[PDB]
Amino acid sequence: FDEFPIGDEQDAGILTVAGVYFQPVDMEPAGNSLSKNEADCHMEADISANEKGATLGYGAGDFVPYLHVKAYIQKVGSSKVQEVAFMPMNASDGPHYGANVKFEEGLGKYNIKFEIKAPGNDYLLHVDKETGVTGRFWTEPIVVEWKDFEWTGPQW
Amino acid sequence: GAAGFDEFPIGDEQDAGILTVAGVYFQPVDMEPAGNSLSKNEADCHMEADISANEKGATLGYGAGDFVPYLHVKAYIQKVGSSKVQEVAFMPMNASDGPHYGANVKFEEGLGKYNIKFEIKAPGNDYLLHVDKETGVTGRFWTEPIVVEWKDFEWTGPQW
Ligand SMILES: [Cu+2]
Ligand SMILES: [Cu+2]
Ligand SMILES: [Fe+3]
Ligand SMILES: [Fe+3]
Repeated sequence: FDEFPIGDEQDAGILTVAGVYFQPVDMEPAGNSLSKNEADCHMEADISANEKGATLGYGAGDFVPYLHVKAYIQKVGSSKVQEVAFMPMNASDGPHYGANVKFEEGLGKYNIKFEIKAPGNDYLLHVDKETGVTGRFWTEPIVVEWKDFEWTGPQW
Repeated sequence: GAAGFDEFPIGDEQDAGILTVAGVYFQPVDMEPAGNSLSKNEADCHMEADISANEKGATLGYGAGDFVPYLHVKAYIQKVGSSKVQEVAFMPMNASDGPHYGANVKFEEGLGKYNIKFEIKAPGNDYLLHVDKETGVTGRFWTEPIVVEWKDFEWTGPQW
């Protein structure tokens, strides 16, 4: 299927973060986000480990699961910020974090932020010298932003 | 195996549905956060489920050989000829060889021949699938827990 980039890929710490969008989708189970006909698009964070990910045990290019991802969407010039939790899921092209999204201020230019929290107590690290890793997860969320995304309506 | 330390197989690697399941064990480890399993000095070994997608995994969007996250894994440890069952919840975690499900384990029944079962529950509400025709997948998660069994695992103490 056809994917449209929100911006250029961005590296942040051990992560490579891409944002794309395309037509809204049907999810099973439904999750938190709007149903397909209630939404403008599907939005996704493709989050993989870059070369620095080996400090935490990740292979380069691998998906990084158990993160907590949400998008902050703000029309440029506006005070209102829309927040959308993303969920981990598979499409036909593989795992990603995503949600169906309705742009609540309609057509126009937006600032799009992906807030990426580390796993927390869900996920452990081996830290012994024999089997463990010396990298560590980040305390405050990684925030990746694209500044002048133009929502121009259904391009599909 | 792991390029940076010594893993020992529990038995043959098995296929079950879209999953390729391998069981290994090695010296007990330190985890951060500590999680629910025993501390390094109190345990016999670390026990790990290596769960990846086989070729059938593409029906769910997985790439072949990719780690399968968000599963709920627990181990049932039963000495052959005994009625007592030890149950060990695994947690997701990273070692130097990457993500896996594991726990430190102390074999409560001592050295001997054990039946080892890994029961693997699907993600449920923790992982979604696209099911529309344009972007979605054709397969669905299993509803009944997958069970991978090794009937003659010999625990003979540390191998390290
Ligand atoms: Cu999605
Ligand atoms: Cu482990
Ligand atoms: Fe995608
Ligand atoms: Fe391993």
